[PDB]
Amino acid sequence: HQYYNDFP
Amino acid sequence: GSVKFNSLDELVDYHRSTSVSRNQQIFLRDIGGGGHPWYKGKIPRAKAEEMLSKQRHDGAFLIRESESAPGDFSLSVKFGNDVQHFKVLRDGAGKYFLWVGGSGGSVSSVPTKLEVVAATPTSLLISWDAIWYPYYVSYYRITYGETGGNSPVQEFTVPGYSSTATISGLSPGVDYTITIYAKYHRAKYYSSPISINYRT
Repeated sequence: HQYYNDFP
Repeated sequence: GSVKFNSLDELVDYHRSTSVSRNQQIFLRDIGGGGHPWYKGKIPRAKAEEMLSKQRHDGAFLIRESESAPGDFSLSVKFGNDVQHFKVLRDGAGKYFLWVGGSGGSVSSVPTKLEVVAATPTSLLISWDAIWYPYYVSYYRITYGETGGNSPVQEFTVPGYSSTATISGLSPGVDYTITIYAKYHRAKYYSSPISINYRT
């Protein structure tokens, strides 16, 4: 569920 | 912003010759028969790391349907050591892309201007310019204390969507060192600092 290009 | 594609095919084609990484030079490359080169439909994330564990070459990739976000797509990519997962962003018209915005023409994550906008003898209004992917900063840490000795420097954090801050309760006549640290999502470390001096 966590991605390298996520936002804050 | 900024570069946007009308389809997954077009996003894929662009990132064969433009890096998917903001820091490294990582290009999308086909997994090593007669099937689609890279789309794998509704397939899980553990599984995607199974299909990419066996690739030694940087840029090995598939695009799957997203687990945690149904209807969205995810892009899985090998980065030397680890398998990295990208979310495929959509804009208002439903165009596709990976990164909101862009670098500054800048090569560093250190804020570039740091300036005092206005000042009274007991307070500061300061401003700064983050040009390197500003949408990706989770927060800034602002520190300030007397230049030289002695006591604890004061600190606070302002959210990443902010470009200014207000420092208050200062003594007239004192020289302050004012410093700002950028904390990108999700770098392990704060970026290195940029500071300024000002005397109240």
